Amino acid sequence: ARVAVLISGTGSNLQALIDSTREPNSSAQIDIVISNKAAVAGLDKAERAGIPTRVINHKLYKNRVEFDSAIDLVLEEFSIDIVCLAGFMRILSGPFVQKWNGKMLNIHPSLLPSFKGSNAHEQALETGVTVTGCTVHFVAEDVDAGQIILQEAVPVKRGDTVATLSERVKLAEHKIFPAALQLVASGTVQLGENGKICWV
Ligand SMILES: Nc1nc2sc(CCCc3ccc(C(=O)N[C@@H](CCC(=O)O)C(=O)O)s3)cc2c(=O)[nH]1
Ligand SMILES: NCC(=O)N[C@@H]1O[C@H](COP(=O)([O-])[O-])[C@@H](O)[C@H]1O
Ligand code: NA
Repeated sequence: ARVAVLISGTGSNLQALIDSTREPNSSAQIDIVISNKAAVAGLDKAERAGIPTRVINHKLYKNRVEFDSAIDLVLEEFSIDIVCLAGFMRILSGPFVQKWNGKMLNIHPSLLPSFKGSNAHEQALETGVTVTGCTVHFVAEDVDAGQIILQEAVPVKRGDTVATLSERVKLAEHKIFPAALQLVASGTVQLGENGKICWV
């Protein structure tokens, strides 16, 4: 499966995905890396990897659909099969999500359905859980409520902050995201006709 990875920042999940898709048995190949922000470090991790990069600045675009349409165009150009949102911090338009229904994965740093949205760690700390984690799911139209592919639990330690909790969670992210991609690329997992997640 040809895979595109969209980023907005450091790219540690990108780097974990790169590492795993270079494995002999990997059913995925990363063919393009797209970032909506320039001079972000994921772009360099990808350039060091030999992977093409494109920056699509969501500012030059009047509306969202014109912006996503810009991305779609690149996906088509690279004959992409699977889209991986790895720290991509834009919300995708309905038609874009519908078009890539069943083919777009997202990594979120909570145990969904807990702590949706952009500050999951702050929410987890504010709430006082002693267990959090991360979730790889299919992107559906309503955010962080598509079909769940993998989750891993991560303990919250006394005195944790966003810095230390997110450090510990990212170690889980870098495991279940490559695994989730491999499940979907190998055809072992798919969105079923019934909309829930289908194992094979
Ligand atoms: N349809 C759809 N689009 C998706 S995109 C992502 C990737 C998950 C990332 C995010 C989660 C919440 C965010 C948010 O509230 N974002 C603001 C802030 C903008 C910024 O620049 O930080 C905004 O974009 O307006 S972003 C997942 C999903 C999804 O499940 N369904
Ligand atoms: N709502 C989505 C979200 O919060 N995404 C989060 O951004 C980070 C990106 O790190 P990286 O750029 O080093 O992969 C990850 O921790 C991921 O869970
Ligand atoms: Na998310």
